[PDB]
Amino acid sequence: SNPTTFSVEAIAAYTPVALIRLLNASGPLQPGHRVDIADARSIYTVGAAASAARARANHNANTIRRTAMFAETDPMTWLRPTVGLRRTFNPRII
Amino acid sequence: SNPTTFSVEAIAAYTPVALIRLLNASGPLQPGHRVDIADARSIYTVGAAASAARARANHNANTIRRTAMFAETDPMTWLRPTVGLRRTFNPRII
Amino acid sequence: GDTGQAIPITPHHDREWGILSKIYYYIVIPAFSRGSCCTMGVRYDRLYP
Amino acid sequence: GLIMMAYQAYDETIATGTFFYPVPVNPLFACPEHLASLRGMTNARRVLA
Amino acid sequence: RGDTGQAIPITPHHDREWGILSKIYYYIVIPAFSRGSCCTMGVRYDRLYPALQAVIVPEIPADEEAPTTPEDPRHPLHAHQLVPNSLNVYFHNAHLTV
Repeated sequence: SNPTTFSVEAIAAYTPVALIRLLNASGPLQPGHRVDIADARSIYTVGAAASAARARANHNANTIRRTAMFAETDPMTWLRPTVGLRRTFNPRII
Repeated sequence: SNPTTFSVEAIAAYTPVALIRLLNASGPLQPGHRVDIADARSIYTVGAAASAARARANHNANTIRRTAMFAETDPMTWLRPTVGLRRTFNPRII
Repeated sequence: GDTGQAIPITPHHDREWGILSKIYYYIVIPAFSRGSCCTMGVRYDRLYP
Repeated sequence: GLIMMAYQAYDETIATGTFFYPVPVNPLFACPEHLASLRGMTNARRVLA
Repeated sequence: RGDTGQAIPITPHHDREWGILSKIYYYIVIPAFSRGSCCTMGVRYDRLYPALQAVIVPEIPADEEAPTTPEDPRHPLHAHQLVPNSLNVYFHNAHLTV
């Protein structure tokens, strides 16, 4: 978090990027300044995806561990089934 | 129950097998260890059958004992044969 | 399986995949579209973000 | 045993190696599609006969 | 209607009608307006005869009724008993209750 210090775009920027619902990209820019650019693009998304996967963090008091969905052994298989999911229910805990 | 002491699978294992909510078969195994194996499967049998045969105990506070299923003698039958149920009534004793 | 690195590639589906896919794409699609449908490639770099 | 019409094997909800096996048996049915049994070998039995 | 003994005895079970009409769709109905889908095999008997478990619900709740309609969380066919291992999440790939 500190210091990088905060993505202003600019081309610093920093890899995480631990925000969510960011009305920042647009937002003003305004526009991008005089630097090279190339990635930039990659370092943006590679962190943006994590900043939503980490943005979940919670909602896991409402999930639901995943399961095998599909599966494979499952080191026993010999006295007990192995099959998994298709996820067409709803996980919500109320 | 004690001591056998607890089925870890392993190939001990023990005949009943007097649990409910077994997150156990899997669970980890992980996998079955270095033993010959074969039964196992049947010692698993007569015990997993007990594992809910005994685990009934309750759910007779809602029943609904059986019926003669069908009828034939039926030690009287001379003024009184029968038929055993099919009881679509939704049985809960309430 | 394990995705791994040394494990070589295997078909996801058996050969009837090829036959059914070819029949579909080369008969049913042209029969309905009647030469209006077009085939294109995507811009993943502009889609995923 | 059992009988069965047509199902799904290129494949994404159900197993192998626990509770099923081929049979081609008792003659008046015609089943083109059980392409999926028993592996480690050549290319032999679906595009030679 | 049986009681113990050693061999209970020879005469026809059911006998000679139910034999020609039911097994009389074996000649009669399926693979040709079909164009032929029904495919038959014998078994070996283990993923229903040694393995089908898991034991987790609470009772059907205490001492009342049982209508139908499908909504929200407390239950067996509910994933509070459905991740994978029982019969339950197993069970709903499609759309229904228990």
